[PDB]
Amino acid sequence: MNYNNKILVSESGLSQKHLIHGDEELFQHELKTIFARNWLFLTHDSLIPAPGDYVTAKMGIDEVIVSRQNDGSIRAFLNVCRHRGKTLVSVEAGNAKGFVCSYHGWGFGSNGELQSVPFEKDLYGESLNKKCLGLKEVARVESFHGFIYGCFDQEAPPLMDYLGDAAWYLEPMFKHSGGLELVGPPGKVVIKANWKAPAENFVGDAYHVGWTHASSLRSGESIFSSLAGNAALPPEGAGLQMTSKYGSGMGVLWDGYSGVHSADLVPELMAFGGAKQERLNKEIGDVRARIYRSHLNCTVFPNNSMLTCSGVFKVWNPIDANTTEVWTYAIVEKDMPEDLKRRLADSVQRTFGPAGFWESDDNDNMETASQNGKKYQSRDSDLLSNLGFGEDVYGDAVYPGVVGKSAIGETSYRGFYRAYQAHVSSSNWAEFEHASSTWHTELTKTT
Amino acid sequence: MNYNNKILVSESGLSQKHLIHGDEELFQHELKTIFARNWLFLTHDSLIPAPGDYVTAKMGIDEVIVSRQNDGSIRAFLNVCRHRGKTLVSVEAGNAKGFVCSYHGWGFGSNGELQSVPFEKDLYGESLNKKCLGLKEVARVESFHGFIYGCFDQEAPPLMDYLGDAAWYLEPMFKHSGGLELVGPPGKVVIKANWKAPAENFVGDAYHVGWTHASSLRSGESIFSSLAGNAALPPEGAGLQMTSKYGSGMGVLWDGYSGVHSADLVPELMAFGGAKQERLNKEIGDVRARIYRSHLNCTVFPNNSMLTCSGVFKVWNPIDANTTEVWTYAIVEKDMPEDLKRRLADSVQRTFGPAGFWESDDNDNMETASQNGKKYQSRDSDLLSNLGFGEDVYGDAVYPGVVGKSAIGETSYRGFYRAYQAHVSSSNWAEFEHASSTWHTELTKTT
Amino acid sequence: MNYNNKILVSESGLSQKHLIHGDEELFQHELKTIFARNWLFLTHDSLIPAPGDYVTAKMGIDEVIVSRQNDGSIRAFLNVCRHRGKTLVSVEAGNAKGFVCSYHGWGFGSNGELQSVPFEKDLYGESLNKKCLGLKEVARVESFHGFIYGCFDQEAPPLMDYLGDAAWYLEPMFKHSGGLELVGPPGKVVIKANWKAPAENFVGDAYHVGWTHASSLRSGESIFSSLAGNAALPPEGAGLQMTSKYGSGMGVLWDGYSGVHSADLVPELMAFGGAKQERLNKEIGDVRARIYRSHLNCTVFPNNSMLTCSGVFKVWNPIDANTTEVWTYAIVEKDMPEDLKRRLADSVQRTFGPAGFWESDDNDNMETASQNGKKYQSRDSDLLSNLGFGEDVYGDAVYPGVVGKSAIGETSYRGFYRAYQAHVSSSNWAEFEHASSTWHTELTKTT
Amino acid sequence: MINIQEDKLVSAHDAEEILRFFNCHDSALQQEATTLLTQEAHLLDIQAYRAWLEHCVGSEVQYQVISRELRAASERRYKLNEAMNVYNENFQQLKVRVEHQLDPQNWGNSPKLRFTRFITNVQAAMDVNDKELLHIRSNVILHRARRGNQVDVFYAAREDKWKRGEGGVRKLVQRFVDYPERILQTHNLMVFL
Amino acid sequence: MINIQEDKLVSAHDAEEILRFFNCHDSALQQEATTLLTQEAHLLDIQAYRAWLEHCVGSEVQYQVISRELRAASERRYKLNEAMNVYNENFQQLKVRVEHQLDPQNWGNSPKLRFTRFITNVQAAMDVNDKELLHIRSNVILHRARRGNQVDVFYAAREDKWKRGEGGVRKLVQRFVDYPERILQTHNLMVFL
Amino acid sequence: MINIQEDKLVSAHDAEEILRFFNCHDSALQQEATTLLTQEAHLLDIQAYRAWLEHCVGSEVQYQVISRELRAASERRYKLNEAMNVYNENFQQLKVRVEHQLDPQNWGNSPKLRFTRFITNVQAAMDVNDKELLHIRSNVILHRARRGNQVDVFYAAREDKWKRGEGGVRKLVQRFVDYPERILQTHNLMVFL
Ligand SMILES: c1ccc2[nH]ccc2c1
Ligand SMILES: c1ccc2[nH]ccc2c1
Ligand SMILES: c1ccc2[nH]ccc2c1
Ligand code: FES
Ligand code: FES
Ligand code: FES
Ligand SMILES: [Fe+3]
Ligand SMILES: [Fe+3]
Ligand SMILES: [Fe+3]
Repeated sequence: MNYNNKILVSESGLSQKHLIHGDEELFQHELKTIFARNWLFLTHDSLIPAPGDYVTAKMGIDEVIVSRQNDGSIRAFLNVCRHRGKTLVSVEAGNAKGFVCSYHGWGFGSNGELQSVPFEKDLYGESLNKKCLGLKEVARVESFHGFIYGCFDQEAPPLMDYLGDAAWYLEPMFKHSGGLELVGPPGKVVIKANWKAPAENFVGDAYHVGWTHASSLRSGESIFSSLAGNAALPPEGAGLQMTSKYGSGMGVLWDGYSGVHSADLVPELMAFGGAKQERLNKEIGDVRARIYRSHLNCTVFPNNSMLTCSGVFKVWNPIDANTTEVWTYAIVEKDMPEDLKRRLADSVQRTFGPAGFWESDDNDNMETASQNGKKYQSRDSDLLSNLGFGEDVYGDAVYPGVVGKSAIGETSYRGFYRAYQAHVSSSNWAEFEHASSTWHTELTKTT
Repeated sequence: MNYNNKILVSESGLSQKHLIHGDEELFQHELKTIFARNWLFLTHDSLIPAPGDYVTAKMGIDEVIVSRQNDGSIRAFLNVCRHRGKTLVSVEAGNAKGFVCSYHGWGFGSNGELQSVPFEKDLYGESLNKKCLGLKEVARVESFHGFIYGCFDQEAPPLMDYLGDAAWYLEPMFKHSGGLELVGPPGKVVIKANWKAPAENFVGDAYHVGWTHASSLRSGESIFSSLAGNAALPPEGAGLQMTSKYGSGMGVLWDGYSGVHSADLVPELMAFGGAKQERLNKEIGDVRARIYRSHLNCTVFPNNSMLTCSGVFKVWNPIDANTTEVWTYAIVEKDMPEDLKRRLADSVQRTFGPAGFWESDDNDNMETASQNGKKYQSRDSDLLSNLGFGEDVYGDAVYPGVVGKSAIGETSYRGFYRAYQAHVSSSNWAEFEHASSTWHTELTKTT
Repeated sequence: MNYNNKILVSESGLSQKHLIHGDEELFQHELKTIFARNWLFLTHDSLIPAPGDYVTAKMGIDEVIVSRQNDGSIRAFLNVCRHRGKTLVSVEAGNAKGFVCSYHGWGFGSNGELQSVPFEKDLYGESLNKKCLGLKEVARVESFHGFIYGCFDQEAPPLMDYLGDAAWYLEPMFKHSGGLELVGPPGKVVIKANWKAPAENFVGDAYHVGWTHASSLRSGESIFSSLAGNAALPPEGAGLQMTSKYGSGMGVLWDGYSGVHSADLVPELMAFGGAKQERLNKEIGDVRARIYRSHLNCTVFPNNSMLTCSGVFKVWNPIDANTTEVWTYAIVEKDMPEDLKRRLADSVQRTFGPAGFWESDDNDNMETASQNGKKYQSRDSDLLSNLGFGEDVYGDAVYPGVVGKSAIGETSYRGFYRAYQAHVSSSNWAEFEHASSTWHTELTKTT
Repeated sequence: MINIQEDKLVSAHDAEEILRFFNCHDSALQQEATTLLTQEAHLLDIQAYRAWLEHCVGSEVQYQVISRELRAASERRYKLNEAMNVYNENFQQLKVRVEHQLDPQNWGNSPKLRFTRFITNVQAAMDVNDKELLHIRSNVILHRARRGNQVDVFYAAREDKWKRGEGGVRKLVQRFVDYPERILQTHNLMVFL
Repeated sequence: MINIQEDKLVSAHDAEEILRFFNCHDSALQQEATTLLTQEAHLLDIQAYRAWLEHCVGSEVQYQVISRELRAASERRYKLNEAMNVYNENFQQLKVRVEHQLDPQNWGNSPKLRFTRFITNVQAAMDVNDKELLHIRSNVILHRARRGNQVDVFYAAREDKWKRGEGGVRKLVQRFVDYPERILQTHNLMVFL
Repeated sequence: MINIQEDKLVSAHDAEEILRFFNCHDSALQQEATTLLTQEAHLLDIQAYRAWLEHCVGSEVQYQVISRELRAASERRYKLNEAMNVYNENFQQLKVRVEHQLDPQNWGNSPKLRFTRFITNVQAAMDVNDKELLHIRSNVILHRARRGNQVDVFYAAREDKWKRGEGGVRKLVQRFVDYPERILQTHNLMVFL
């Protein structure tokens, strides 16, 4: 396939070829144009707070070691020995001053440097240029309020710029709340779906909630429960949708601070969020203080998703076109009482973790939609994302980005796939920029 | 590989490159030129007799819903939602007026039409053109005496024409007997063989019976049992072989009405078939009345096979070059007493079903022959199908098609592979026709 | 990838692209340019000593029958029926005058000839040219002191010439000791590594022993045990490394006759080897008599490895880029007492067989190094094999081949990969020869 | 205990079998049933099929394994054949299958197959009406290995009736299995569950 | 017996559990525990989830399955959360999960799933302090099949505490499982181990 | 019962073992053997390898696992070595393997492996000649998980001899396993069956 010319995503992001969820050649091409190019979630300060702390993470199909340096910075390196290529670190987290390879014993520092080679003097003499043999380093590592992202491409925009208009919506909870912590370790499960299926669902699919999650809404005892079995549609301006230049987007469900949590947490959460909102009104204004305690379903392009307030944090780690390894953490506000933090983390896993009953409702939807992308008569068929098209706006006085002022729609799918087409048809960041010089006009056409 | 030029099957169908059973690129090419082009078995009237009855079936690697319409016709549709591509129906059979998608709740009628969209007015307003959003429909659906076939290609010949000369042989049992019913549900098993291996074996391999099935013949207590371990060769004109323009073919074993059934059914069957034959003599003549109660091993190109009289009915559903999902039903004559129908169906499964002891004898033959097609030194080797070449005739006064007047030979392999080459090297039905304008001359050369 | 031009291995074999352990297209290309071209281990005289004895073996991904002929020679044939391609022989060893196919009963002799066809006269008449239907024969089969190798390419050098300079080192143990026997049956295990990972480790990796095998050295009770955890480095000239034109190479560890065997065998072995060495001094000279009782870790290119003295004999049978089927036999000196032979064979399996505790230490190293070759950021990275470069010699007065006069280094990796590049970039043996006309100069550069 | 109007996922058949074991527990009977099944499994594992027929199988046996078509949980109109019989054998039919296994021209049996059976969750209860009959439920994991790298694992629950027989030789008069996998991924179901 | 300073790979928790069963063996108790677990597994296998809650689960239950992060065997500095809870349920939380299973709009339950559980290695010991409580250890292989060709097999050891209850109806008051696979390859862990 | 001239697929060895268990059944012995094997499996599962050696393994032990070459069922001429020993260990050799497992430089043991064993089909019979010896047969499913996504499952039948020992501490004097899979698909067989 010629990705310079092939229309995988139609103008304005209105539809996508179904093969995108199943084609292995495209998956390989995404490794280059999506995963090697864009910002990918690694870890949180809370998981590697002290010098020497490290974790392993995936970046696309590659594995990296993410390490807290002595000076307080974080550096990340491919988890691959520079000698004969053995995987250096076989654990998920720890604290160490360096990493020794189990094959020939080469020792690398937490800073990636080749620090020792067994019997170096006797064997290599002075011939080994250890300075040129440091671990392959992730070019860019940046933080968004403690959430650490990496990018293999030194030409990428800064992380804050890459978040674009989505950052404004995240800041009330990520910054003004006093900050969040990530509670590990994550759940880890493999699903037989393409990574884009859950990423698109979290970035902008409120339509599925009432029907897909009918059983979880009814038995679950949660605040959004009136939607079970499409018994009811959300109110007036019960929410909105947004998307951004670099593909990140989210839904906003006003005031839904207890999120997916069962009735056993609803009163406590609604009290806590409302109390903080009252303080935030004076600091960031009423609209942003309300956004803080509003449920955001968002995807940070390409493959990191979250539900704020519910506290669900996901990484959709790609394995092949129909295999994804799902990592699930909980996010909690740092100033919540410890006991509430613990209960909230368990509730996140209860609902969206490996035995998450809500997450279970989505399995078949994501796996069959993905696998159908391999079937001959469906490869060239069109997945539709036109709901709300011609009603989105750009440049609103209050809510930034391309915004659909309704709780349910497909605005965010269109922005995600727009950005996706622009990357898959581009060889570098400059070309992506050229292809995106009118990103918001393309998304608001007909309005 | 250039399939316009590559000789996969030699002139007259005398040999085939072994890679045809193992090459994945060719398998993908068959999805287009074999499975998307030709008539594929779906179901029987007996399985969906009433309005609203439906089943799911495979057509190649695609899955379809096959539904009895209110007007008594049958329509079939891809089992894929027109919104985001989720599999619509997760069961094998049922009765319903429509199908609702578990993702966002879109509801399609049994006629494929998009009939409802949750909250359509509030969400889409009048923007949704539901008339253009019906399920993707199988272009052609036709019946042969109750046996329902589908074809994705609107340019295909009518099913009766596609059966060509094979139809004459099937009609005594399929039509003149009063009709057949298919007894479901089928057995379903995956084998590690190419779909062509069992299809070629059923279309024209009587040679293997005595040797491959030695143990089943000896322990089985059946009418063809004198062949065990090649202890004996069939008589004079104990049978014949035939093939046709579009690839269908069969063997005929005169008078073998009890087929593979153990001695526990032999007397009852031989009595029943002989009694009906006596009535048929006056209606269709002695030769065709005898064909009715003669054992036919036939493949309806590409991947539907059967043993009449034994009552075995198979679909070799392709999964990849070395994986096939085998569906096994029983066929019974509608006017047989119910208790005989039940015993016959159990006997079909006993011998050729998931624990079929005869079918078990063929496993290793079909799986290793297929897997050997991937091995480097065998890819370009030649599978032989020359037995009987130069003794086949065209246009006989009594038995139509290209016919080998002997019970054991490879006439039907040659016709199957001829048709196969013509399709794989053609882009459409017109080209297949051009490539087949001398089909019978090619098959009878040297005679 | 264009293998005429792609630099997979840098000049002098100093580095290799990591993708060589993971690329499936290259694996397919190796089937042609490595496995179909070179000498591959089949069996030993000791396993098929009498007329009619046979075994099955792999040659690349193909399977062959290796049979002792009535005249005492050995012939090998593809294990594939010439009719419809079924696997002929389903066992690993036996004695027979021929092989009958379980599909249609064709019978082939131990000499490969098609000897019988069921009902030939009645079915084929005189039309079957059985003389042209013998099993596909392995073009070349030769013996090195009882060890039988096959080659599909009739243009290959004789086996002795192919061993090149490595033969000199093997002869003391393979010839002058009175000869070896192979003790079967082999252990058989699948590992998720590329075949080159264990082949490179056995051809010239002494560096890993102390670190990788730390636990086996310490608990094992063996002669090389002072190396555990890199507690100590071998002495002066404790050994050397060598490599050859056609890729075979080995390490030599002076006097290490008990090898990996635990202390329970050390005294008996050291006595036996020393006694034979004393006799050999007069026959082949002191240096070669010492080589006889010195531990050789060698790979006979491409995929046969051994540890002499330890008695480990391996075949790394390729399945795909990250799958190898490991066959492990024991080699013993024919004149050792029977009870010692038995204990030695058990010890070989104890240490390097399916539950070999030493072999277990290498698993993760070989599997992760291989699998990392598929990871996007590592495909184009460079595996290093520069240890000892610029200190190797050609044409030494005592030790032939390209030789590194030190126990630990990467001389043999460089010769193995040199030969590998030359084959992968060549279409035939003549081109390999042209590409190898300065093989030793390339390897000794900078010295 | 079970009320299938409340326990919505439970079939009437399954609820009837719960009732049979939850009442009247006889520890000695449970142990006897365990022994009996362990010995049967040993005979099958070593491929002593004639001995299994002679020592373990009653003349009146029905040996049945069904494959049930996948239907909607809410289905109430479609009433056609719900299942097919992978096995539905009387003694003579079992004997035919045993002769097929033992025939020296059963090419698929060379090299010799390897079977290993794991029997668990044994429950036993006497029939209320026929005092010659014992109801035994058990689950089985059956591992079949052949030809180097072929491995198939089967999983099932078995509902058996065994008769006392004579001389303490208990014999199977009914085995019923509703096979849990609709599409088999074991090449065939040519094994005695 | 166990000394974890010598048996370097053994955790303190695991050594404590060995000690509890190796001392004071009561064969009758072992058999009672086997019966109890077999009946529990039967109720779960037929998806009688309400009956399981009513007959087998105590009001004070803690039903916990953890996933432990992979750490170096020699790790001694990193002290953050070692595990997460796949399950950590009280009775009400179990009831929510049971209602979710029984809801007619639980689309993933149509067609009906098939479960088969294999319980082995049963050990039982009375609690030293609370004579209402029995410690039962057992291992379980759980096979889940659905939708034609989906098959997931789970493997685990269970550390349970069961209370005597009333009328001989023993009820689970704690189940603890440390799930052995860190990355699940069964689509989810939506099964009651 | 078994006649191997009639039961054509049965080996002489296998027929001899049937005979040993079908005669003289002692229910108490079966239960004792079950307890013993369950405790052994628990020690192995928690990787208490030193405790296993000390508490469960006799000084005179032969611990043997063979891999038999695939030969034609009709083969009668080829008489070379039929099998090889994956294990054939005396006590000292087992001790070497245990030290290898416990060594802190056994890099493959970090992160810590997880083992779960399922022992079934237990049969026991006293030796006819040596009254210190008990013959115990059992089958085992062994699940080994490591490093996130590596899972290997082993299946085997075990033919053991255990001696009474002293103080009621029974010890293994012989374990024999004929491994059913000829080509292993578990990376290695580095587990104690
Ligand atoms: C609430 C709203 C939108 C959502 N997208 C995915 C889960 C989810 C929950
Ligand atoms: C009888 C005759 C021909 C046949 N082809 C396949 C099965 C079969 C049975
Ligand atoms: C000793 C020396 C070199 C070696 N290479 C592989 C095993 C081995 C043992
Ligand atoms: S591969 Fe890491 S030190 Fe050699
Ligand atoms: S995918 Fe079917 S309604 Fe959305
Ligand atoms: S395939 Fe061997 S005789 Fe036909
Ligand atoms: Fe959802
Ligand atoms: Fe057949
Ligand atoms: Fe090694």
